[PDB]
Amino acid sequence: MRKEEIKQAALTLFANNGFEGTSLADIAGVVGLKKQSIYSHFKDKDDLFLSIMKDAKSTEIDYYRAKLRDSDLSRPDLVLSSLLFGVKELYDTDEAYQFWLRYGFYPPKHLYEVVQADITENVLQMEHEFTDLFSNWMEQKLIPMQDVETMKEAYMGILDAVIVDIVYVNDPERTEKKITALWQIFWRGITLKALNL
Amino acid sequence: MRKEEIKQAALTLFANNGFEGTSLADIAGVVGLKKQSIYSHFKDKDDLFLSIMKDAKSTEIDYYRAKLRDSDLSRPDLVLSSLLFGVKELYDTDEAYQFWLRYGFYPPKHLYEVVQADITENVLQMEHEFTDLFSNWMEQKLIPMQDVETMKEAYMGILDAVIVDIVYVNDPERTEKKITALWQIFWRGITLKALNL
Repeated sequence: MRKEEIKQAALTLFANNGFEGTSLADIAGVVGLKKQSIYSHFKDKDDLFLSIMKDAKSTEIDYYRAKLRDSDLSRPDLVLSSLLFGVKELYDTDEAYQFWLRYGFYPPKHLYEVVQADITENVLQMEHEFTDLFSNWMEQKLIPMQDVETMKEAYMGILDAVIVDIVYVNDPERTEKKITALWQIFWRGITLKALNL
Repeated sequence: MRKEEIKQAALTLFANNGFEGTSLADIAGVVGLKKQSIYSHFKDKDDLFLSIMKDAKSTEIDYYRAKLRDSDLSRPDLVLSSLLFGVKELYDTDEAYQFWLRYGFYPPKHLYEVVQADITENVLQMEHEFTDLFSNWMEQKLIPMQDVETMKEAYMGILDAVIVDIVYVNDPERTEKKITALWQIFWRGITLKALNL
């Protein structure tokens, strides 16, 4: 559809040229239209940007949910390490996720509150998913009993460190080393064991 | 002096209003001057911005060095936790550090390379400081002998997670909780009684 062609053209231009650098005339020209036709489908440039942000929001949370629900939940070490490396692979391959992570670090100022609500909605969903999963793993005696909130806060903090690296550092070697080190120390801290035996 | 009065006024305005939001006429008006006086001391607005950035670079590395050299080095847990909580306290109380952290996440595009060089220089200095300090603590038997690069990567990663929280979350209770959780799991992972023997 034309609406989705407009969103795809805007996504590319926004992700590569920034918000202020991207005009509706630019977007319309990519799809072969005039500016007036974009208003047939979106209220203004803010609405177009926020419509793409809403799609990208779903991209992120659907990915986390697949990683935390569709994997082998008897292996917490694989589940949680796979999600850390996974966000790196999703950033490499999904243009909407790139858009999401990059604009999370610098949203248009007049849209900050709406973008913040999108991010917050996903963080709360992640917090609930981690809290329930970590509790189940402790009851199953797969990891030592310990404060669930601490484990969730530390894991989401390590996710933040990985996300900063992927967005600001263009070096897959430096990123792989950083994720591996964070994972190794985190998992030692959670399991209070140096290796499973 | 007038030059340091101009830099102080520009520091505040840049840190609170952004690069484009801040004009030389704005800066001059704060100090009771006209624009011509700013060019008596700076080549242009970029030069003024980068001069503040160079001062802020020194603010950061001097603080890290004080926390890692002037504390009780027989207590690694106090030294490293004090630096994690400390960056938060420095951001709350030092305008140059606020400027440094905020513009690190979004530098003026045409000044990206020079700002990146400032940040990179400090990161390399921190890497060397941690590598030497961590090795010394292991030789002194204050923490278990283990891979130093892993410990350095993990600690600098948790510093990154804390800095994201400090800049993007304006809730001191949430930030305190995040730092505490990251520190507790990191320290458990580093100090594992299973690492020994």
